[PDB]
Amino acid sequence: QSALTQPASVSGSPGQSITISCTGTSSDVGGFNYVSWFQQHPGKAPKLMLYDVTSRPSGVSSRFSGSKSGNTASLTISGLQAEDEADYYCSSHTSRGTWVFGGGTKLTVL
Amino acid sequence: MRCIGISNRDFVEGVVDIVLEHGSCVTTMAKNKPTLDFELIKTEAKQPATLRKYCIEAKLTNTTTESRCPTQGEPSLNEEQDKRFICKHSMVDRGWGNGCGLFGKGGIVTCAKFTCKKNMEGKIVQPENLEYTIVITPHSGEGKEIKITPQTTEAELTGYGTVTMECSPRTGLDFNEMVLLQMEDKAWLVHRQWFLDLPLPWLPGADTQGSNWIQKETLVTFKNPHAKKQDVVVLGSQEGAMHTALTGATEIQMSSGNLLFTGHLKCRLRMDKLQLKGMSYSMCTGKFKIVKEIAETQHGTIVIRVQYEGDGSPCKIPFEITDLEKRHVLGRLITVNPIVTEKDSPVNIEAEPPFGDSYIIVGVEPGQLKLNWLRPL
Amino acid sequence: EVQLVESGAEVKKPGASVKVSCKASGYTFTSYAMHWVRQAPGQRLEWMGWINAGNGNTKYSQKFQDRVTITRDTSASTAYMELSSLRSEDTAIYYCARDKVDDYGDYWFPTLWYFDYWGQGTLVTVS
Ligand SMILES: *[C@@H]1O[C@H](CO)[C@@H](O)[C@H](O)[C@H]1NC(C)=O
Repeated sequence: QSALTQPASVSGSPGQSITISCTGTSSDVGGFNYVSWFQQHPGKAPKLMLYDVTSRPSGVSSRFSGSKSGNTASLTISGLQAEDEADYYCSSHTSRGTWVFGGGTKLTVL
Repeated sequence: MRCIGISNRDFVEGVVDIVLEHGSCVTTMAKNKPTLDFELIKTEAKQPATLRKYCIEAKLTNTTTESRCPTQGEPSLNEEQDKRFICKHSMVDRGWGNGCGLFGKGGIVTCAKFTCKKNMEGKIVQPENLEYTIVITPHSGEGKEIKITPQTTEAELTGYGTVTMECSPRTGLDFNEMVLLQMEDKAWLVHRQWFLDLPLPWLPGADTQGSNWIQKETLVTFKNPHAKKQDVVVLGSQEGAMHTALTGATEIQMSSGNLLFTGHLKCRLRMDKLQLKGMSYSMCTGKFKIVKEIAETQHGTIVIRVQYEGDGSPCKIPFEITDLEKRHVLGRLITVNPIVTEKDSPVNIEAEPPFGDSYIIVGVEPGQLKLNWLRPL
Repeated sequence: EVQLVESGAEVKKPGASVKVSCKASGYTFTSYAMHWVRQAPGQRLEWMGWINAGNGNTKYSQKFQDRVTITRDTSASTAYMELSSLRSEDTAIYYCARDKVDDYGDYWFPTLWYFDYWGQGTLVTVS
């Protein structure tokens, strides 16, 4: 059983904005800013896309945005580019000092 | 006969009252009565009930933690209701840096499985539990093992009669104000309040489980000096710390569970039922041979081993302490009325010689034994 | 720069034991905690536990508490994870991912950017 509620798959037209949700509890997403997003293209290892909800690493495109309301965090990719068709996973550090992941979302560029 | 060798020997003149302590020996003498030797061997307490079990060495395992951001209440663990763990709540600096939306003190809770490595058990002793083992061996030169509890005995000694022993079990300790603190191997007798006031984790004597330790906080100190981290720390083995605390305390030589003591007594006996063996016997008309040569004891007395060579077999030994001219007696016998039970069996004779030079006689004129002894002072 | 390289592919029969290495390069290994995450075939990521490379301290997931054992080699910049009594469920790609430890060497709270760098992976096949 997945600890974080993530949608199965998402599809969007090239150049348009789309949002991926991540539902948690008061003991992980609801209580702490420790929220991260990972991009995983088939075969490759996961790549840290967003951390501390909003923040993003150095070699990461500024199209990717982060949001958080109550126990729900959102990944927003404004302007869909070609090499976006990948698997996205949200993660959180719990109150108990452990790490939880989401189901995952398959993004389709169409 | 056993007291010959022991330096702690007391001589009692009968008709009486004797004082039996550990290591000490008592030799009783009465006219026309056999000489007796009394010794306290074991002052053990039978079945001791445990009062309290103290933990002297401990260890921390299975560390778990939960934390909250500021203004989100105190955290909770499932280990908090488990009394096998030492649990402690605290406060730590929180903010943007450690995933908190607000800056302030965030509540943290830590739980750790306290386990006991080495322990000790102070037991309960009632005066009624004490089993005194008094041995009575008549001075013959060839012995019943009598047990006495505070709740008189007729010590029947084979071929002599009976001893009418009645003892006062007051050594001097009040076993209500006292605790028998056993520790791994060694044991001590300490005061009640002192024992109950010890700052160590404990379990009731009744406890078998050996897990839910009270006062675990004595051995475990929780330190949070910079509001960053809450740390656990055991205080290490209190074994040596305890030994120093129990210096003046009365030690107990316990041997595998059962606890043996260093006793004391104020016994009273009656020589009325005692009779001297071999009174209807002849004299030994043959010759003797010194098995073991004359030796002065730690006390003024002298011992001697001899073997009868004649055909007299059960007969009385002609023993006399006299001068060079055989004129008169001077000393007295400790092994009263010596007897050769079997000629091929040797016989030990304790006697008190007079001060200065004297002569010890063993047997009659043909093959007679003439031995000079000079007694100091 | 930073390169996390775990051992090659390994095939193991059920009930056996797997040991997977993870060599850290291009950074100070001793001042980082190595995390272990398993990727099931076409499924969600599972956090297994961590090892503070400094002191050697570990924290394991309840799911793997008495099956997984994480170790470290300070002298060879390698992090090892041993999984005992393996089942058909354990058929997954195993990933190692770093995270910085506090300046004092302690690891109460992680750093905002937790899995900034990962390893290539290791497919453990259960036959
Ligand atoms: C406690 O910790 C030990 C490791 O020291 C581990 O093997 C065991 O599974 C843990 N027990 C529980 C109940 O978590």
